[PDB]
Amino acid sequence: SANNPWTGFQIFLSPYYANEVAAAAKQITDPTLSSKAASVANIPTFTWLDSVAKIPDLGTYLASASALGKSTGTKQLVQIVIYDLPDRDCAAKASNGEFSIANNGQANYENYIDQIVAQIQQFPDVRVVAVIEPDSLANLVTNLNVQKCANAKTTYLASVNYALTNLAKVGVYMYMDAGHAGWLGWPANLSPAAQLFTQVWQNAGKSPFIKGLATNVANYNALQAASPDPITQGNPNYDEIHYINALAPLLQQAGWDATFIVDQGRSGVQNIRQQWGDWCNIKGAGFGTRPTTNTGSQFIDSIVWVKPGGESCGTSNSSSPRYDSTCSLPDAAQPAPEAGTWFQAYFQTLVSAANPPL
Ligand SMILES: *[C@@H]1O[C@H](CO)[C@@H](O[C@@H]2O[C@H](CO)[C@@H](O)[C@H](O)[C@H]2NC(C)=O)[C@H](O)[C@H]1NC(C)=O
Repeated sequence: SANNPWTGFQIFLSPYYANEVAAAAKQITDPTLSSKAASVANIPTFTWLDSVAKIPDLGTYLASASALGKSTGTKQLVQIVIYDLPDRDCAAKASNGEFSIANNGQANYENYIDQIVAQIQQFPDVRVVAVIEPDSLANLVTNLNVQKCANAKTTYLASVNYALTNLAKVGVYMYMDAGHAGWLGWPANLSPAAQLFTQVWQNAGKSPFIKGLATNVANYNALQAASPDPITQGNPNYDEIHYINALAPLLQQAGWDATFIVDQGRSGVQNIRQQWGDWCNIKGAGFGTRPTTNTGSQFIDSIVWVKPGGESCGTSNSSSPRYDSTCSLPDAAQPAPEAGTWFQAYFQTLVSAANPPL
């Protein structure tokens, strides 16, 4: 559209990912591979606010971005993921979300949003782009027979509403998570998906700050595949461009000229999955297309790196309180540490298998 949130801005680079990557590169013994790894700290990623404990970090990033913009004569942009719904990840075998619907989950989540708004309010010279709640609304399309998801439906809808409505008041550009081509891109899922996302957009007042949708977050799909991944059989929308090309007109018909961002951070290697639903620490993944607004699609504002490659998706240790058995599948890299903690061997392969090369 006319207003691409990224145009004319310099993206603030995550210091947390930068620190993880710096510590990782010096453990990589091959000196040319190590230097390639270190340059990954120069590639913009999204910062995940997956708990209230991450909110002070947001404050420091906004303040640092503000000072960097003044130091360099630029306008800075901070990239965040809103990821703390009560009863988070309702269809998963395990979730790490700190809030529960049974224990004031909605009110606690609204306080989490309020604390994020109170930080953003203080730095109006910094632009913020937020991905809204991966692995949430997409469950309300296809997973309503999971009892945890059926029970969470009204809370997901109310809490996402609260996030959209209140982040809009401080001017945050927002992309609702919308799964990926293998989830909502199935032709039969397109209309129910469009209906849900449009209703959410309406409930939040159709704010122009609700730009559209984020796809392939933390996943591995191609944006544009040379040949369909065997896991996609039965779905004519076998990559993200097919999915977005099919969904975007349905949103436009409802009055919402929605645009998209697409995670490609771990999309460099295709055809590495046994089944499309396999999502955890998929073995052999490589860093993919670097973030850019040169997307080739009228519908896509940016290719992005939302999931930071090298942070684990989940432990493969079946004795952990947080164990998700998806993370022990044959196509899952093992042994894997706890979700969010650094997974050095996985990072090294992301670097070695990067396509385009680093
Ligand atoms: C796999 O998970 C279990 C439990 O989460 C870990 O075993 C516990 O580890 C803690 C800290 O080392 C100890 O206090 C407990 O006594 C252990 N309980 C049992 C039954 O062993 C286990 O260490 C984890 N394995 C790995 C590689 O992380």
